[PDB]
Formats: sequence, structure tokens, C-alpha cells
Amino acid sequence: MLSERMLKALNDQLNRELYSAYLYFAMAAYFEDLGLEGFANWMKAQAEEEIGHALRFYNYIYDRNGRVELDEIPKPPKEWESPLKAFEAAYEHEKFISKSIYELAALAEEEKDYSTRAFLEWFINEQVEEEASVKKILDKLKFAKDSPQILFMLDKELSARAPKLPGLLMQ
Amino acid sequence: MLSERMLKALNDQLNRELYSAYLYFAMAAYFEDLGLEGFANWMKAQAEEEIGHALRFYNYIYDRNGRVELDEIPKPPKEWESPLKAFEAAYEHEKFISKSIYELAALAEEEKDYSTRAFLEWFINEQVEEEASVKKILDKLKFAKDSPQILFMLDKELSARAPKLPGLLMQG
Amino acid sequence: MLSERMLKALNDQLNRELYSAYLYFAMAAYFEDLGLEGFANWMKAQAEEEIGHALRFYNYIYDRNGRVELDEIPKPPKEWESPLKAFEAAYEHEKFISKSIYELAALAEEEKDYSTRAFLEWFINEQVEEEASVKKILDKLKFAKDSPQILFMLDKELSARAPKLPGLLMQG
Amino acid sequence: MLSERMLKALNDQLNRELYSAYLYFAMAAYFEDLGLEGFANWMKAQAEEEIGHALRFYNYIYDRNGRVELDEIPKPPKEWESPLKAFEAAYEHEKFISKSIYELAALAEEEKDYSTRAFLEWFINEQVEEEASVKKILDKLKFAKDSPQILFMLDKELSARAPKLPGLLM
Amino acid sequence: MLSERMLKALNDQLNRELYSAYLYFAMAAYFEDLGLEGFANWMKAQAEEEIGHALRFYNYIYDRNGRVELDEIPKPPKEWESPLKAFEAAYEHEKFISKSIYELAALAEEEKDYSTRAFLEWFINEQVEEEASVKKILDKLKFAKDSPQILFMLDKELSARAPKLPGLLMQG
Amino acid sequence: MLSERMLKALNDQLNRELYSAYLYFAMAAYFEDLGLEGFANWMKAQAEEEIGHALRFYNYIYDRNGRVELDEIPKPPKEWESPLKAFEAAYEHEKFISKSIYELAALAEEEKDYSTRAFLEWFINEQVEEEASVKKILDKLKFAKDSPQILFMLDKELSARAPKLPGLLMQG
Ligand SMILES: [Ag+]
Ligand SMILES: [Ag+]
Ligand SMILES: [Ag+]
Ligand SMILES: [Ag+]
Ligand SMILES: [Ag+]
Ligand SMILES: [Ag+]
Ligand SMILES: [Ag+]
Repeated sequence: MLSERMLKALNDQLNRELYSAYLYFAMAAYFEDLGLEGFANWMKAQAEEEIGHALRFYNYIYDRNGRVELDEIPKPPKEWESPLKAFEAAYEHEKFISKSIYELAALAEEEKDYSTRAFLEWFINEQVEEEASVKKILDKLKFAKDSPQILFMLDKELSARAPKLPGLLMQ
Repeated sequence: MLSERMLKALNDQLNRELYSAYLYFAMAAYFEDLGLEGFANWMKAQAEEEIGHALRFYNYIYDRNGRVELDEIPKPPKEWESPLKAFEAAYEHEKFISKSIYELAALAEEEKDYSTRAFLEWFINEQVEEEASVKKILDKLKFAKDSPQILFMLDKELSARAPKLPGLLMQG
Repeated sequence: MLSERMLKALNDQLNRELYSAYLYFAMAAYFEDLGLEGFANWMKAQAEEEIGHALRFYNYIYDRNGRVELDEIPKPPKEWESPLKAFEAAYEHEKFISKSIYELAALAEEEKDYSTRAFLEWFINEQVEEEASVKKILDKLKFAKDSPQILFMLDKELSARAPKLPGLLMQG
Repeated sequence: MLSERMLKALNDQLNRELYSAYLYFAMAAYFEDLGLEGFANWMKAQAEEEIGHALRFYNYIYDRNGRVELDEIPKPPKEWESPLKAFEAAYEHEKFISKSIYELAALAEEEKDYSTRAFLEWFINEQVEEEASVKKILDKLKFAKDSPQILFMLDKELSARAPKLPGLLM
Repeated sequence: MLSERMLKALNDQLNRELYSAYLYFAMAAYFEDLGLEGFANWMKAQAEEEIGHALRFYNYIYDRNGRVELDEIPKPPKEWESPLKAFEAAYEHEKFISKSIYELAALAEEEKDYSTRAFLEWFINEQVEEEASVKKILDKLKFAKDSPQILFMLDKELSARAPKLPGLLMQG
Repeated sequence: MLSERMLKALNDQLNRELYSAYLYFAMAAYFEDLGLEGFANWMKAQAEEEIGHALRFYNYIYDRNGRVELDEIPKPPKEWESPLKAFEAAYEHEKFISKSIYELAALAEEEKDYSTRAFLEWFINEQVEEEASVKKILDKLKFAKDSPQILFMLDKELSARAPKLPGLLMQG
């Protein structure tokens, strides 16, 4: 049974993963407006993964006989200056998620909660991949400062990643 | 292309659809606490359908040369007195979503926007199926007022419906 | 190689895992007497998992060039007041095993034995599922205290899980 | 119904079959220490067969409307002098189990319990094969007194028999 | 991103893993000279594994926005007194590698670098297999001190493991 | 059997082929830092071929009743000014390897060792492909002087060549 402090910290991170989903959905909207479908689809697919992360906290909380409480999801930013500046904000946010993960692991070790600490190990390993994934595209946008030719080709490469949910629901 | 008023109304329903998902995810949390996994999974699967609806508004807006602006999703209720009262609030919310769809349809007809009127036609037919889906279970919960035996057998029946996203994501 | 104290702690937990199997085989005997074959077969299948847990400690010890010493397995309780009380005792024992896994993890971190700490990681994660598995059925038995109808339906649901060994040995 | 005397006699043999499983799990630990992996796996596979035998007594007791009571399982020996002495102890144990099966068959015929007697027939036939299986390897260990070469080749021969349970759970 | 001390430490282990590969390649040459083709091929297959372990460090460094710097690889021992002594030096080196992995794990915990600590968990679990794999054969060589008959039979048993790279490159 | 002077020259080339692998693994690290994953993967695949060349010398030496002695592998360069200058160094090194192959062939003809001369015939033909493979890409980098657009498109062309070892080793 989780301590009152730990249950709150897991519930807060559940909200953070859900906001991460919403931020990337907001970024998808921004890229769609610029007519960049590849970047937009990539962001929708990334947003779906963040929903999965939230469900993992949901599942673990109930595995430890806890109770999930959903807080509000704040309004995300509407616009960014350039596709480059959107990924810089995406990378800064990924480091924010990792930092909140580290503080969860540090809290679990301080309370001697081995179950939560072992559970968080999935996300520590996961955030390494996601930070590297976002950084890889960020550096390619630094590589094409005043080049619309490369940004066009980047859009085609990222179009390979698409959201998996859309084609499974009603129609 | 869309008027300033129509774009605002479409963006607001996009926000209303995303809240529906979050409200059903809150009900999923409520049923999970009671140890009712069947109801909980049914709600998660329903929440996914609402995200699908929000994506349909997202898609239409950009098809009409508009712009999507995401508003905040408000905090949903944590608890309900009973599973019966939980579905009563869900059916009440389904009528609220249906009502806001009608108001969009009226606004489209008033502005003579035939494209937006034809688009909303899918949701008018969809909401008939969703209202009846929630009402069907509601009546079955009314049918089992002081009977946990039926509530247990109802849980098994709704466990046939499951969320489709969890099994496809990054996994471990 | 392992320290004298660490080897003793791994040998002790190996004995605990074997007793867990023996306790659930005793619970299987309890439920079988009441005619609850589904509960009985669930406990038998659970007992086999605990024997599997014991063999994982066995295998690790010899991977670290240690030696397994088998201690006696004590007599388990014969009877319980109810199917509910039997699962209350099971969940209490599942917290007992989890605690001794934590104490082993703390001992590995104290003796900076990174290999044993990494080995115990499997059991920390495994015990989260085990506790949630037992607690789930415990809550369902609280759900039907004066209801023999649901106890009958719960017995059929647990009969889906069966032991895997019996069909593989000498047949007759 | 089973007689009060017969029920305790079936519960005690159920406990003996569980100790048999625990004794071969102890011998497996001894062979694993010597680096004889084939001997260890053979013993683990034999240990599973004894659990199967214990379940057979479990199933029979409940078929006759009886009640199973589980007693404690005593601590088995940790070490033996040689692989030969380990099998000499195992063969002595198989004769001990066979004898306790005979006394159950003698008790069944005395009380005119034809049901228990007919049930024990499977175990009389099983122990003939069990004793011959252990004795066969024992004689081969006598055949290789001061020969590590043949002990190495015997290890590979017994590695063909492996425990069936481990690969099925989690 | 990695600290200056952590980056240097990860680069060092990358070099240690590459030397391990070069050491087992040197042992392969030693066993090839004695005409023990099974032992030699076992060592070649083990050498490839260590290269893969070096690539796993390489991949992690660039994932954490770091830079890989490749230092020189020292000359390995040419000869050993016996196959028993050759595996004794191998099992000793396995304890050296496991040791340096612990130092990295102790470093990560001191910096609170959870990412590197979580990354190193794979190598801790891997080295348990590695040590047990080498020790198993070492004990079989202790088991056959003055017996060329068992050394011949061991050579055939280890010939089952063969290097995987050769049959994939440019041929002729 | 081989002469002392020939055996040293074969062992020296075996060291050169292993450095060729270590140099290209250093180039792969340089390209990976720039984010050019295709170039990096091309080099890793090329390094594996050099290890394969080294094993051909290893195999031949023992076929002639010789003894392989592994020397130290020196530290390779960390950086290059540009991808263009990186391939200019690679092509210069390829001519260096070919020259040492020519000198080995001249030594075999002078000593009247037909077996080594026949063995080296494979490497004379192999180096023709190797030089032409590097020169082809070098000229294309000369072609993309002030163009990041062509460098991006070259990266994709070379991403088709990938290392074969990583997907066969111990995994997790
Ligand atoms: Ag729908
Ligand atoms: Ag993920
Ligand atoms: Ag398990
Ligand atoms: Ag049998
Ligand atoms: Ag032989
Ligand atoms: Ag080649
Ligand atoms: Ag490995």
C-alpha cells in the first residue's frame, strides 16, 4: 500500500504524461498548419505513446491498491517561431519529464519503496530513447537553417511514423 | 472557407470530445476502484472512441483551410454514489454532447455552410448509437438495484469490450 | 562469489518459496474439501509458480558459484474459517514474502552486491503482480459474504487456471 | 468411507512422496555443486515424478470422501561422499518407499479395503521401474570406481532427462 | 547529458570490452596452436560477443548526446601453460570486467545519473551469465588434470559454438 | 612451412587489417557525432570486412603450420575537418594497405614461397574493389562542395549498407 505522498507523486506524473500527449497533439496542429503532414503524423504517433505511459501509471497505482485521481490538463502553447523552435521546446520538455521521473525514483529510494522504484525503471530506460529520438530530429533542423529543400525531405522521412489508433475506431 | 464564428464552434466541440474521453477515463478509474474491471475496460474503450471523434474535428478543420486551437481540459468528477449513478451522469453527458452537436448543425444551416452541415451528419447518427449504448446499460443497472449477482454478471458481459491502444504502443 | 551471510539469505528465501508452494497446496486441500474445485486448481497452479520461484533462487546460487542447502519445510495450517479468511491469510503471506524480498534487496545494497540486487529485481516486479492477483480475488470474496451464488460463479472463473505438471508425468 | 486408520496411512505416504521429491532435489543440489549438470537434471526430473506421485494420493483421498492433512517435510542430507554413495542412498530410499507401499497394501487387505488396494497397484508397478532405474545407474557408478572419464560420459547420458516444469511457468 | 567524469568512464569500459575481445582472440590463437579447434572456435565466438558489448556502450553514449573516443588496445598475452591455466586467466578477467561494471554503477549512483545506472543493469545481469559460462568449463578442466581423453571430448562439445561473422562477409 | 621473415610479415599485415577495422570504427564514431547515421553504418559494415580480412591471415598462418602473434592496436585519429577529408584519409589508408600487400607479394616471390603468393592473390583483387569503393564516394563528396542537400542524400544512399554482427549477438 502506497504512502499518501507517493500516491500523489504517481498521480501527478500520470497528469504530466497526459499533458505530454496534449502538448504533442498541439505540436501536431502547428505542423499541420504549415502543411507538414509528416511532422504532424509523427507528433500524433508520439502523443499516443504518452497516453500509453499514463495508462502504465494508472495500472500500477491500482496494482498497489491505490486510487487514481485525474487533475485538469492545462492549455498547451498554440504557436512556435519555427519547426526548429518547436523541437527545441519538445526536447526541453522531454528533459522536464525525465527530471520529474528522477525525483520520483529519489523519493522511492528515500521511502524504501522498492516496488515503485522497480516500476520506474521502465520509464528511466524509456526516456533515454525518447530524448535521443527528439534530439536526432532537432539536430537535423539545425542542419537545415535556411533550406526548405531539406525540410521537405525530412517531412517525407517522418511520414513513415503514423498514429495507430485512427484506423481502429468507429469507421 | 470557415467563418470566424464557425471555426470557434468547431474548436470548442473538439475540446468537448476530448473532455468526454477524460470523463470516461475518470469513470474507468471509479469502476477500477470498485474492482469492476469489465465496466472499467468498457469505459477505456469508450474514451478511445471520443479521442477518435476529436481527431475527426481536427481533420475537418484543416480540410477547410482552418486552424486548430486546443483549450484546457477541465478536471472531471472523481467519485459517484453507485455504478447506477455513474451511468446516469454518463447518459446525461451524452445528451449534453448531442445537444451541442444540434447547436453546431443549426449554426451551419444559419450561415448556409453546407460543408460543415454535411460533416456534422456523421456525428448526429453516431450520437444516436452512443446514447442508446449508455441507456441500455443504465436500464440494466436500474434492473439490478439491490442485486450484486447481476452486477457481477454485468461486469463479465462488458469485459468483452476492451481498449485497443494499450497492446500496440511501446512495450515492456 | 557470494558472502557467507548472502548465501544464507538466498538459501532461506529458497526455503520460503518452497513453503509458499506448500501453503498453497494446503489451501488447495482446504478448498477441495468444500467441493470448490476451481479455487483448488487455482491454488495448485499457484503452488507450481512458487516451486518455479524456488528454482530461480537455486539456479542463481550455482551461477554465483555458491551452494544450496535445503532446510526443513514446516507444517502449514490445515483449516480456515471461510474461503474469504483463507484468502486474507494468503494476502497476509504475500506481504510477508514481499517484505523478505525487500530485506534481501536492502542486504544486497548494504553489501554492495550489484549482481544479487539485479537478480532480485525480477522478484520485486513479480511480487507486485502476485499481490494484485490475490487482492483481486480477496475483494471479490468480500463482495459475496452471504451470497453462495457468486461463490459458485467465482469458482467457475478460477477453474480456467489449472496446474501444468500433472499431465506431463507418468500416466495411468 | 475410508477408515480412520487408513486415512492417516494415505496422508503419511503422501508426505513420504513429498520428502522423496525433496530428497532428490537435495541430491540434485549435490551433483550441481560437483559440476555434474546431467546428474543434477536427472534428479530434478525424478523430483517432479515424486510430486506427481504425491498428487495421486491427494486425488485418491478426495475421491473416497476423505481429507488431506499436510505434515512437515523433514530436512534432507546435504552431502554424500561420492556420486556412487549418493545413488546407494537413493537406492536404499527406493527400497524404503517400496516397503511402505507394501505395508499400505497389507493394511488394505486386512481391512478388506479393495478400493485402496486397487489404487496402490499402480504404485507397486511404478516402484519396480523406479528401483530398476536407480540401480542401473548405481551399477554403472560401481563400474567406474576410479574413472572420471566414464563419469564424464555418464553425465552426458543422463542429461537427456530434464525437468519439464521450469519452461512452463512465467 | 553525461558529466565529464561519466563520459570518460563509459569510454574506458568500451575500450575494456574491445580488449576483452582481443584477449579471447589471443586465446583462440593459443588453442589453435595446440590443435584444439573446438576451444579456438568457442573463443572466437566469445570474442564477437565482447565486440557487441562495446557497440552497446557506443550506442548509449550517442543516445546521451556524448562523444566516443577510441583509445589504443594493448598487446594481449601470447601463451599459457595449459588450457586449464588459459581458462583461469579468462575467468580472472571476467571478474575484472564485472568489477569495473560495479565501479561504473557506483559512479552513476553517486552522481544520481539514473539513466546510466539503468543502462548498466543489462551488463550486470549479462556478466553473471558470462562468469558462470567460463567457470563451468574451468571446472571441467580441473576435472581433467592428467586426462587427454576428456580434453578431446571437451573439444568436441565446445565446437558446437562457432563464430557468426565469417560466413557473412565477402567470400572467395 | 613458413620462414621466420615471412611469418613476421604475415602477422604484421594481420595487425594492419585489425587497425583498418579500428580506424573505420573511429571514422564511424566521427560521422555519428555529425548525425550522419548512413555514413556511420557504412563504416561499421566496412570495419567488419577488415576483421574478416584479418581472420583470413589468421587461418592461412595455421594452415602453413605457423603461429599467430597479436601485436598492440595503436590509437586511431579522433577527428577530421570534414566528411570529405575523412574519406581522403580513408583512401590514403587504402593505398597504404595495398602497398603493404604488394610488398608481401614481392617478398613471397623473392623467397620463392608460391603458397603465400597464391594466398595474397585474393587480397590484390580485394583491394581493387576496396579502393574503387572508397574513391567512388570520395569523388561524390568532392561533388557536394558547398551543398548540405547532397550530403543528406548521400547519407541515405549509404544507409543501405549496414553492420551484420549486432543482430546476431546476445540481445536485450
Ligand atoms: Ag465513434
Ligand atoms: Ag513509450
Ligand atoms: Ag511467478
Ligand atoms: Ag512416476
Ligand atoms: Ag569417450
Ligand atoms: Ag573484403
Ligand atoms: Ag553478451
